[PDB]
Amino acid sequence: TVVVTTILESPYVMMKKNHEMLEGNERYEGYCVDLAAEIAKHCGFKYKLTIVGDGKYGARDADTKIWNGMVGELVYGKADIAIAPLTITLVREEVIDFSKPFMSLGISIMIKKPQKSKPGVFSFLDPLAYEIWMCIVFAYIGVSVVLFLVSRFSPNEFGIFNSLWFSLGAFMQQGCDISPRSLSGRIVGGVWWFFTLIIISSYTANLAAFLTVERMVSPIESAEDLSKQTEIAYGTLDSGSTKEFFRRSKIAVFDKMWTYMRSAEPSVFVRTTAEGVARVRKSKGKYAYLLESTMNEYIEQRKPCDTMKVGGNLDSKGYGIATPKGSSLGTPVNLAVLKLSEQGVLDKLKNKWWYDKGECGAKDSGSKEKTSALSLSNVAGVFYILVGGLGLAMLVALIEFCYKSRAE
Amino acid sequence: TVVVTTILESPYVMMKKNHEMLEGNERYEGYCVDLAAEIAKHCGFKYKLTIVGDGKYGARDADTKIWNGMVGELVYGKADIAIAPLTITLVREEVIDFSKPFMSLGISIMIKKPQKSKPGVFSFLDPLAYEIWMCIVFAYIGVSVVLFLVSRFSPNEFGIFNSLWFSLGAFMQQGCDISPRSLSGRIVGGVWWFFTLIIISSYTANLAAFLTVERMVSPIESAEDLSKQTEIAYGTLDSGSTKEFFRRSKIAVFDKMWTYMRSAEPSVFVRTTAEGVARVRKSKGKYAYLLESTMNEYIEQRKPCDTMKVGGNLDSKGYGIATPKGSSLGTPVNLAVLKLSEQGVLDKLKNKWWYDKGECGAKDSGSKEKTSALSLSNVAGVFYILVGGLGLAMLVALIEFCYKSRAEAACGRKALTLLSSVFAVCGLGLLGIAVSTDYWLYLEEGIILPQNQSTEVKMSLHSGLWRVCFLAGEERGRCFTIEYVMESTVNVLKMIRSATPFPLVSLFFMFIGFILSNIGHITILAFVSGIFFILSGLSLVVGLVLYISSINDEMLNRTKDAETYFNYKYGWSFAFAAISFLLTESAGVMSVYLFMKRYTAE
Amino acid sequence: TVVVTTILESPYVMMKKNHEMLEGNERYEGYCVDLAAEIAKHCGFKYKLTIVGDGKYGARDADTKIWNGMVGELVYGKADIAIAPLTITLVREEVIDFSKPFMSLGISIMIKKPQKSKPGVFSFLDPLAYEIWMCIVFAYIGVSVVLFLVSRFSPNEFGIFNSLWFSLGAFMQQGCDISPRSLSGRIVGGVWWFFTLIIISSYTANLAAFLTVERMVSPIESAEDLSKQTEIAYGTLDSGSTKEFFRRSKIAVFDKMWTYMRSAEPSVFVRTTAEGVARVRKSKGKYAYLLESTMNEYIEQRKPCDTMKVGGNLDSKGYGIATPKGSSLGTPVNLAVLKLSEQGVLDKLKNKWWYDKGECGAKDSGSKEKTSALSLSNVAGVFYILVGGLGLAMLVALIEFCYKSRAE
Amino acid sequence: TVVVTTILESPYVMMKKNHEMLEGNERYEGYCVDLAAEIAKHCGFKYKLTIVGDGKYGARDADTKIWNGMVGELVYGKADIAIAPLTITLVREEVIDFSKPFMSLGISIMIKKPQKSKPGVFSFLDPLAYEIWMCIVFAYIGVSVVLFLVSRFSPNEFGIFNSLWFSLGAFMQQGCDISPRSLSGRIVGGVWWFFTLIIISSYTANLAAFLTVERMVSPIESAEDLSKQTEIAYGTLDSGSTKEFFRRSKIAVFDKMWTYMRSAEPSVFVRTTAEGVARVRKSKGKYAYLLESTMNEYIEQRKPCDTMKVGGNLDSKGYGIATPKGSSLGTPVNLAVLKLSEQGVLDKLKNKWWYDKGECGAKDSGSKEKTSALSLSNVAGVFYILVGGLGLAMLVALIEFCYKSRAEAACGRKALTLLSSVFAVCGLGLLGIAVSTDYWLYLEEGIILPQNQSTEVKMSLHSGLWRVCFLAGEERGRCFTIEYVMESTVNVLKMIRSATPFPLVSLFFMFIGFILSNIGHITILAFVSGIFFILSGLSLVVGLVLYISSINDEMLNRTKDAETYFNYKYGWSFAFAAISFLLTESAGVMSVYLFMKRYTAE
Ligand SMILES: N[C@@H](CCC(=O)O)C(=O)O
Ligand SMILES: N[C@@H](CCC(=O)O)C(=O)O
Repeated sequence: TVVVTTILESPYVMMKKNHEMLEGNERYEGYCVDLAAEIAKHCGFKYKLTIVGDGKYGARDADTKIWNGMVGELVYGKADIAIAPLTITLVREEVIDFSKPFMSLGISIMIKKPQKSKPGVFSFLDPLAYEIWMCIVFAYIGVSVVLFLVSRFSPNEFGIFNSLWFSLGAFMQQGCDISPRSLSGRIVGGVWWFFTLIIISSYTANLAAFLTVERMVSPIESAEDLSKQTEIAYGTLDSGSTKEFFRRSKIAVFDKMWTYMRSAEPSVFVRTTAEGVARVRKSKGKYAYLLESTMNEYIEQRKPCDTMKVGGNLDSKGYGIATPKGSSLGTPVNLAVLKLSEQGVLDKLKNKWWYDKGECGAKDSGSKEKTSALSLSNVAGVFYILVGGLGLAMLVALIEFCYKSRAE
Repeated sequence: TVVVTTILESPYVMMKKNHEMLEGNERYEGYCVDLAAEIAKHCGFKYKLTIVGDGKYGARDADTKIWNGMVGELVYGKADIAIAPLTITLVREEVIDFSKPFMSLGISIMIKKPQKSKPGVFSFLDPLAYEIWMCIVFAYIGVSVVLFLVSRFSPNEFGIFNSLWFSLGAFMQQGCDISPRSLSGRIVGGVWWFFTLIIISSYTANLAAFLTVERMVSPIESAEDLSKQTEIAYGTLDSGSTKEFFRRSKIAVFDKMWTYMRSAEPSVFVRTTAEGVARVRKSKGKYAYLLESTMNEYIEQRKPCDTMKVGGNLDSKGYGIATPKGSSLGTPVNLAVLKLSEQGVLDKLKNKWWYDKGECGAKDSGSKEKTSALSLSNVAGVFYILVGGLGLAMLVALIEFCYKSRAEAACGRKALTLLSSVFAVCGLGLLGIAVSTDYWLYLEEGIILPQNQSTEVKMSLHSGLWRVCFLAGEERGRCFTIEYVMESTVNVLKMIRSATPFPLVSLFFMFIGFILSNIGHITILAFVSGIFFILSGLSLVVGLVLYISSINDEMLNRTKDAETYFNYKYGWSFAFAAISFLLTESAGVMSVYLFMKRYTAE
Repeated sequence: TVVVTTILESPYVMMKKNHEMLEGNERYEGYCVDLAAEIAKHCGFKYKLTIVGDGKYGARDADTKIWNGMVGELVYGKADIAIAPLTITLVREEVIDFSKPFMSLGISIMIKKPQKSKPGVFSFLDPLAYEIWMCIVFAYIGVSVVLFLVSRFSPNEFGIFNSLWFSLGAFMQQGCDISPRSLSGRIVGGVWWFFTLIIISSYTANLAAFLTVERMVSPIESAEDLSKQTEIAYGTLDSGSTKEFFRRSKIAVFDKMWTYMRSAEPSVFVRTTAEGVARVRKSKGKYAYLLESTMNEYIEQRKPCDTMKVGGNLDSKGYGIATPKGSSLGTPVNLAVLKLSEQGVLDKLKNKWWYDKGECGAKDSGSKEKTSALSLSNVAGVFYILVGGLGLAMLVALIEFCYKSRAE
Repeated sequence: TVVVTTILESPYVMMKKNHEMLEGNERYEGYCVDLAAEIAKHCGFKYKLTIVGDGKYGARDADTKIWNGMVGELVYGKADIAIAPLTITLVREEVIDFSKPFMSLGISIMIKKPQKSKPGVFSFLDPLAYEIWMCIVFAYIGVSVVLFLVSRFSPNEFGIFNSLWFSLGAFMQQGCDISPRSLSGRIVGGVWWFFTLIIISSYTANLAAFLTVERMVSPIESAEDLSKQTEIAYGTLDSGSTKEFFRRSKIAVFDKMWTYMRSAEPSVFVRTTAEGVARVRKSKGKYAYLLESTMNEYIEQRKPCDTMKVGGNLDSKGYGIATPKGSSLGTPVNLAVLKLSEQGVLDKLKNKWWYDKGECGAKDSGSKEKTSALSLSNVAGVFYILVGGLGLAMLVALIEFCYKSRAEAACGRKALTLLSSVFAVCGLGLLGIAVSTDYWLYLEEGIILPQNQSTEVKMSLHSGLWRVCFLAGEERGRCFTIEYVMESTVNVLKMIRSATPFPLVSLFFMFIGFILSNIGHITILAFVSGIFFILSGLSLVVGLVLYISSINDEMLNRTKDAETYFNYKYGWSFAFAAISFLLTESAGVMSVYLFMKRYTAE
């Protein structure tokens, strides 16, 4: 009777393992398969699912005007009914009819879900801000300055070269041989002692908080951070909606997109959705793939779990049944679309099929971690400051010999 | 002239600075106001603006269901063309006509922006209690006093200035100058070391306890977190489409929302958006609100800058020009909707009203590098104590320079002999005052009232250890002894009785020690009396620790109910005990000053 | 037509506020009210809900044989049908008939849900076991013993009285004036230094773990811990099942119960279920109340939240509709009971009514806490060891003077 | 004779030590075996025992549904009276007859008992990495070497034995003896203090990180926790009533269980209880099991003592004597069920078989005082290093006593002059060996196989910095240079190139320093050559830190997949570099020994 045109994409149309073994009509399973079983039943018709041989979404060719992938089977009459995840757009509706939307979707960003980021060489000073480290320095100066001035007007081992050394080890938790032996002096060392005792305890407590609780970094989100960050390479699928909708960029943010989307190398587009899944997993911070929302949702729910949806829908779009213009069975479908939507067969099977394939959620966030031993990379910059301090130490040893030899 | 109805909504429909000066259609301003002209210019007509008499979009009840809002205005022929931020839904679709959606939108959560709140200028001392910080100082005094008494015995560099200084560096773990070379001095030096070992580690662990719990605070955003959390109230605008959206939903997390917003109390359904704006502002993040993204974006662009969006857009509806079933001119509108979209005149204006209000100054752009590193305001008071310690040391450096020069250019003895004995009098006097009062402490039990409403004290009283005289408990003036009963305060008053003897032990020794100081004026008389001043003060500290910690026992032992607030405080007789403590600790050393002075005379 | 006998107990039969204002038949609401509306509908009959005037579960009187509370209305014929939360037992079934059970329940223990327990005076040494504190002591001894023996055979400020003082401050993180000046000596101080540096860091890390993560204590559970602990006072309701089922104690654990249950003071029983709710909330560790399971479940789900179910069912029991022996409508109910159970109206309304009244669960466990400042009670015993060390210090000062004065 | 069928189940039906010697009904033993006699004595009959040919209780399929198990045995008249732990349910009720339940029971969870597992004898050093502990020692050496070179210059108590000792106490924060009184000595003393300040605090915070996460581990027990957690697999006995219970359930947490156990792979449904006992024992708590309480209690009373019950009983069924529809003698059974319950003969036996097996020794009674305080086995190795440090110090105390006495009763110089120069040879030799090899490290990438199955190494290789010679990567013997490519290991090999110059800087200085040591044998020749030994060793440590940390970079940079296991290791040329490091650091000081010796000669 009727000819079904569609394409195999998860979770819509999915081949199982044993399609060579047993076919029946169960070569393909999914939400879109059973929704086609609903819409054929409510119309009464019986289907022949024929996925297109070229295997593309498709559009009419630029300057050649030939409908490519599923639009070729739908316009040129070799297929009639189309239960397919295809975008309703203007030039889509211009040549052939569509039904009501399956669901409310839009363009979503797919990034790699990051692992533990690499700390820098100076990541040891992470619990304290630059201002606090700087305020310690001027405090370290001013205390020994005061101790120099306190020891000036009272009868003397406390030179300006000496009082630096006392206040340093007091900050470094080390005891010193010479102690103040004056009331005004011992006030200054005491408040300096009570200073550092807070600070060392403060640095220890914040550092445990970084180790125990971990916060995850999302460098790019909400599509404005995409517009500023131009080290990420955007990706979409061509021969379809995301190509032309950004080719029809009119918002100033989308203009900054499409100028950069044309000026990119080499992945201005890709040609397979599963490739754009694989390419982001190989990209690792350099590249991103914009696509349909519920696809990015679903691939996140299939568990390699290294993916993430950020931001939100950049458009409002809907999946409707494509029918040729002046369809034999369009208005039969149009009523039977309303028969699905009136009680939510569109809702209820989508309730089932979206949670069906397993979940990637708060299951692995809770108790799939152990804190590790500290890497050398955590504490590496301490050694470079150490050996760099060792390198500077030998240099002062040489220039000591020069000014000592000028006692001639 | 065609009738155009609108609702007052920013930036769609605005007022005017010439609010009553100005005339006609020009009297208002806004995005759709220009879009009304865009239909008017493209089709070539004049329009007559009106306002909805209700002030709501559309309501439909289990009723004759005549629509309360802009729908029934347009239904009953009162309106001709409706130009509004109106949601295109199926229930509206069957009764009126929409054009193509000229705007894309979603359900959005608006909350109070979690702001940088006030830190403490003394936030560093928060992991310990101020009771403990007071007891540390009291421990710091007496140990130095005991060590001096141990060291400077009758037949050694450990002066009282040294013993203060040695105990300080031992507490600060910064080493020391010298060590005690006598067994009892090594006894007191050891027990001070085990003291300071715990307390420093006690402070460090609780400081990490503040920080780790703070990072384990997770800002709820995903709307499933909002669904599971009854601490945050969430409500919607009534008579809209958001209210209708959660009504007929088949998402299980939406169903619990609509169930919870059904059974809520008080009514979370708010008549106008501006009050739903306001109820978020009043609750300080206790209450949350659900609305469309575009309004939630625009209020974010305004400059109180205290409202932000969390989570993602729940669905994708649209705003469309509304016409009744049978409008002839709504089809050239459907021409004009497509053409101005293809011309981008929509996007010309939908840019225009939105990027214009950068009057918030992009507070989100410069305040989302949030790291859990400390700020200076976390540790500000430590620098204050530092430089405040410096200026005192500068002041001592000045007054040393004067006083040393004047002395170099017997008279001290009989004055300090008079000073030391009168120090015992004020110590004996302040303990005599403190015991007799019924004002050693404070106690207050009441219930709080939730919504911006003053607290109600159920029962209140001042008390001492002997007698209890109520203040607002039945407004009853019974100076009522504890042996006569009168429910958790009853158990408080019984535990006060356990702290009885150590103040009474204290009073006996000082009266002996003071009267033996006068007989010393009439030697060993002065010598042992200083020990009675110290043995009193040891019973003071044990008396204070029993007093304070047993209150802290029954503090937590109160059944914690959220409405039952609590306050307590110590009284002036508590402060009278501490002042009387220091003088006996000081003048007891001054006996050892005078005894070693008089042993030189002997 | 029919006379309904029952009693008002939450969540079964519950008066609202405005029962004086509006009655209709909605004076009483609950699961048991609507289940009575189900069983009257499936039978066809129409009800008159009459809660008994005495207001008791009841039984026949010991040595007097008069049915007391609801058994009086059911046996003596003034009431016919009984949709009531009443236990099916032998002597219950002996005189009048019952239906199939509403649900599978049993005897459950109701304890107070404890708050933060009071720490002891010696709770500061909680992160380290008694063995570890003891092993430090013998380590503290043996190191100074070795240092005494090391300093013996090598040329001497290290007496046995001295080497205790060095190794102590090294354990107490304090620097000492005299250091070892021999290779075999400096090995011992070095490994002693590396000893304590682990230990102080170990004590700090465990103490933060006690403060950050809190574990809740359940002193009594699983009904064997009830059988050993005899500081808790058990409570049940008399004139009913829990009285006689423990009066029919045959298990050796229940014998230890019922010997103690008879030998108790004063609450051998109480007479109101809500009193047993209130009495445990006033008991605070001294007393417990055994009762029906789904009651203890429900009162836990009503939120004062200071209650807890521990252990499990100590019996298997069921709620059946009481009917007089040779009932007019028993077999009509018996089929209509099966009409409820065949599709789970018994299940589905119990699904609704049990989650209906609000929840007390993981909602307050997660984020309704802040760690407080340390109390003085946390650190009190440090002061008593301190002042007790101060008390012992003065005593050695006196006995020093005695042996000094014997230089005569 | 009446036919009595049973299933083999402890302690209901047991085998015999006279397994083939013994005859008839006596051939087995058990609880119901005695209860079979209790019916037999009370009614007055003989019985004929049989065993079910299937080995299961009862199965009912979408089928002709003839019951596979003890039901269809009793259905088809093969059995007369069934005495078994059989569940009384409605589906069984309509087809056969039950008496009153003689036992009360519930669904129970049996898991592997979470046991006291093995701690580490070196568990203390776990918050840091052994890479770091090696680098701390290497830092501890060279800083002492640098400080000595700084101190003992050409024109002071800081000997090399002191500089080792001063650096130790500074690292242990236990104070020091004296301080450097020269600016470059204060420079090196300061930077060592800032070194040890971080590392100690770094160790303490990560030690708390192990402990807090361990307490945040919550043992899942409530069966809702089990329902949400896919890490623990949970399955039931098939052809029973537990399988039928979750099938027709209207509790939403039960529905997810039955859904999850539907869609599971492999089959969690287990034919016999003893294999369901065993699959828990094999998985080591990865797999869980659902059964009745009474069996779960009895296996707990047995003595492997590794099985415990968590949570509560989900329902309340009963065990009842099963008779077909139409059994005449099942009604005197219903007499005998009531009478022996009223006589407590049931409770006589139901006590008897249960309290008898106290052969576990009540392990639950003495092992549930679990507190998060440390054990000795947590910190055992620290006592080992302590006493192991003592016995070495005792050994030095002996060999000091001999060597000092013999010396007291020029010859040292020319020997140590020979020792010092040959120390440079072995240092130059071991660096010459280490660079040329392709064995500096180890690398291995493979996938693991889940169920007790050996790991599969996908690709493996040994390598150096210059060349890479594979081992099991295609089993290919290419000593393949890194400039020729060949996916994460590719990025490993590129980062190895960044660590190139500092070993090459190292080799140049030692060859200069050694050949200048020989020309010193042919002064300042020996003096500056020691600095070239030290400046080499500084480039060693920077060379090692670049080498180690960049591996740790690409260690974590591997995409963590649960099947992809990983191992890496360093090679002997890595250990050859460390041995060559110490000799040049030692003999460089020995140049300063010999120079100050020869400056005395000069
Ligand atoms: N645009 C919405 C506003 C009210 C709502 O969000 O429910 C409407 O007209 O229905
Ligand atoms: N007593 C149970 C054992 C099997 C099960 O627990 O499902 C029965 O016979 O059905």
